[PDB]
Amino acid sequence: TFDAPPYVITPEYILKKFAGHPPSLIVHLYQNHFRFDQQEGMFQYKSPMRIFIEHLRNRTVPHEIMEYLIQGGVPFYEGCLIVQVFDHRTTVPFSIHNHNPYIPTVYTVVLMPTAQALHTDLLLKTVTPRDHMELDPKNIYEVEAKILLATYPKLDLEPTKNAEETIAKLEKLAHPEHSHKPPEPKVRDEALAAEQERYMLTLDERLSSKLWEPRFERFKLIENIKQEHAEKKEQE
Amino acid sequence: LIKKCRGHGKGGIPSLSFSAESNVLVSGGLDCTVRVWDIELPADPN
Amino acid sequence: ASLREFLNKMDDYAPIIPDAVTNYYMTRAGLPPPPQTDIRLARLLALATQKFIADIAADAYQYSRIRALGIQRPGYGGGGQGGSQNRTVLTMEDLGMAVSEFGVNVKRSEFYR
Amino acid sequence: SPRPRDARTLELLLTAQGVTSFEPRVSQLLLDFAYRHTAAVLSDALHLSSITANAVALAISSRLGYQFRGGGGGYYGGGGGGASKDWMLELARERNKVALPRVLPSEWGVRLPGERFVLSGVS
Amino acid sequence: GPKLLWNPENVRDVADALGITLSEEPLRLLAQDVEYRIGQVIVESLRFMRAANRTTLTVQDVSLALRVLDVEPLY
Amino acid sequence: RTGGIGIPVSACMFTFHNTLGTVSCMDFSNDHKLVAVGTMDSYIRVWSLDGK
Amino acid sequence: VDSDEETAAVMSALANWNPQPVVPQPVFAPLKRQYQLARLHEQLQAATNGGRTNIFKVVGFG
Amino acid sequence: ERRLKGEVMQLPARDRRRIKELAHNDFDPYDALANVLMEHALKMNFDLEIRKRYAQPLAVESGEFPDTSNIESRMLPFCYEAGLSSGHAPDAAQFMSIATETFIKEVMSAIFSRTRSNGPGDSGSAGFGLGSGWIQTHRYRKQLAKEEEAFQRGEISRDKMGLLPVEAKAASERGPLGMADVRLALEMGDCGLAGFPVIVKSVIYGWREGELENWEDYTYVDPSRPDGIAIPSWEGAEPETSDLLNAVLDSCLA
Repeated sequence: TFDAPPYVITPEYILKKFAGHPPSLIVHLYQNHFRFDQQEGMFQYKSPMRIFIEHLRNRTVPHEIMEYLIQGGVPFYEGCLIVQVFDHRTTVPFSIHNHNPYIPTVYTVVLMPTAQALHTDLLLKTVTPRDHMELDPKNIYEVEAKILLATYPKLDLEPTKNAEETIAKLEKLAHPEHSHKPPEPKVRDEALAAEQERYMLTLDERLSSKLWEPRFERFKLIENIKQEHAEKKEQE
Repeated sequence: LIKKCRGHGKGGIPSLSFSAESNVLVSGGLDCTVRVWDIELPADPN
Repeated sequence: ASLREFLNKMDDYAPIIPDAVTNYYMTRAGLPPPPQTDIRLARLLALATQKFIADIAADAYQYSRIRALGIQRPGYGGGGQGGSQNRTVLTMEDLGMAVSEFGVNVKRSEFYR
Repeated sequence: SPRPRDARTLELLLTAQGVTSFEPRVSQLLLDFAYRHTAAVLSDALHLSSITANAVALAISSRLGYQFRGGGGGYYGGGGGGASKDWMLELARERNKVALPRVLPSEWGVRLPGERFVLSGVS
Repeated sequence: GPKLLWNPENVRDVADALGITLSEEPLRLLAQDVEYRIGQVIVESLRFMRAANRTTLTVQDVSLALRVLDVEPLY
Repeated sequence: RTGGIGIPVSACMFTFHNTLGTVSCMDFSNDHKLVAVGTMDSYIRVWSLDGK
Repeated sequence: VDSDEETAAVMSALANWNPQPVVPQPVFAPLKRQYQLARLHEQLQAATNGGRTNIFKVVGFG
Repeated sequence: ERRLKGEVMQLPARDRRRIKELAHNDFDPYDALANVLMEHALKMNFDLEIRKRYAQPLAVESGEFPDTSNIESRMLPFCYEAGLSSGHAPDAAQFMSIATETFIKEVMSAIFSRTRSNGPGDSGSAGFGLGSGWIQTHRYRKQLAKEEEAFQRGEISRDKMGLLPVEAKAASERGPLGMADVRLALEMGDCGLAGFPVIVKSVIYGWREGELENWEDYTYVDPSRPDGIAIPSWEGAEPETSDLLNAVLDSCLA
């Protein structure tokens, strides 16, 4: 048997119930990029991983990278994630004339589960070898059913006698995550210096195109090749 | 599942209805029959 | 050529389609019959249908006539002894040839085995 | 009376599926549909070419781009239009995020949509 | 492949009408596809029939089934 | 409830004639005053159940 | 040839019919999602070195 | 059940054998889903070249109609996917761009012709020529004929774009194409989008035009009206720092 979550899950309940445990994730934010605590590189805010930041804004679980979370053994607390955020946001370049001798704030937040997360979990289990796979597709629905029984053990089944009682019940059972307003409609001198600069960049292979995310792929490939060759040599 | 009720033929049961106290059920079938069902049988008097 | 004058001249332009057929198919499509709809609008719709059918007849008569080596086109099985006398017979081949220009396919199998 | 084979077969198959009666002109409709489908598919396969099995498969795949988006497919089966389930899930997420409309007891059952969306002045 | 309910001789006749010569593998493939399409049509027709609370199948149900699948109508 | 049998029930049947298999759906109003049938011919027909 | 057995066998075989397709039925979605997910997978594979590095690991208690 | 025996025994033995052999089919493991499921859950390194398809923005992302350069960038990964190791002919990208422009023009023309009327006449150099045109109303036809004759007599002059006063007046009253027109046109036919179900389903499932702006626009049921309708005339815990964190995150997202 397991304890079911409340009807409305709030950061206070999770942060009070799960005190003394390590956080699920730690992220550092910089002026133009962010990283994780044990990461070596960086992620730019204009990169695809921007998606993660959006989840941090909406307090939602990032299902689109769920596999990567399962591989790393990220802990869950009643299906939510505890995230700590560290905030560090708050001459004559390329001139030979230059001289040279050798010439944070802390926040804690909670991300809540969604239905897409459960769909992703079941889909991933369907293709994860352990029967062959961990879950057989023909048994998916049954499994799902059981999970629901453990998430909503109690329902409001008492009937109403008139429309006023239904109105009161709809008022009483409102959920913050489904209480937003409808969205907004879709909407649609230096010239001489710029012209001179453009003229002076004529027939430039790379600089002209611009008028930058380093991933170090080649170096990682070289390191992998060197490791493999060293391992092969050690065998002999 | 609480239980199963059998006796209708094959083809489809398009309509069901409960009584005011929900202790009886009425069903209509495409086999040209109307049937009445007890939702809880009485205790055995021994 | 105004629409008002044409609708006012609808007495002389009534088609050969009976009113019952018009009402039945208008109801099937979703338009209440001429008791509530104007009779002239229903007459106009029936006249358009008659014109369309007459077009599809004039073609397929052209096709039958230009047809008068020498084997039938597969996919138009039909007929019996082939009629009698030098008479023009409306056959599946000519109708299919004509209605292919309107975007309709009427191909069948000749035998079934 | 004479009757072609595959017609008795289609009718027996229909009976085995729980159909207690059918009109006489269903079997020949199905046979002619099969004729048309075969002719179209192999006429397509002829142009992509002796015809091989790869040409037939490619013709079928090409035809599957604009028709036959139905059937009784289940988990990740292309039925009901062929829409992906994740796309539908995100559309539902966008829709179900708005609060339910506020209705007073005096307008429950009598209020309608705006004038732009109702049938006024249509006669 | 599997065992087919549809006879490949029908496909051979159709190819005869158009002057085409077929081998065995494409013939079996085309027969299998024709069988699968017939099954799809039957499924949709039965769906439409049951939506109307009936046990009798009419030409209208088959026509609606062909319309929903984006198939050229028969007349 | 110990012993005995179920409950007696009465039934009233309404039958429709000359439909020729065109009727798809049927419904009764909340007070058993009206009946509506939808057909395969695209139209709906409503009747008062007492002939008024 | 017993007729009752033949009828039973034929009807039982016809009742369990289930044809198999030659090619699978396509599933449709917008192009934008496909491109975005492909890009995200490329970036994450580059970051994790193909799964040899755990960047989500947490050391300590926060 | 005595008629089923006759029906079954009217089939010849070959057909009965063929039907009975269906029982040998090894059911439906439907293992082929796996690939589909995977789709959702000396030598030349062709994968490196193929992975270049996702390094260019889409037309919807950049707001630019595709041209020869973009199509050329797209072609090569497709060729390497299919095993075409010699690439493409030099003249294929221009052909593709012309075809794309033709397709878009056809779609837009089909949509426009079902929702517009009173276009310019064939007096000269402006109009639909020998293509498909729009409908006209009686008053517009009368005025257009009168003005064409007047211009032929030399009493009228066109504007800088070559329109007559009636044509320019009619044109000025038209507006930009909206989603209501698209929805109406899709109810008349495919419009050339039979092979693009996602676009159609996106149009059908969306909000109605003008619906989000007038959220509180209501009418009422009134049986005494002409139509029955009345028109009214831990550190930094979340709850205590969520706003500050939201401000920082909004700055990051920009």
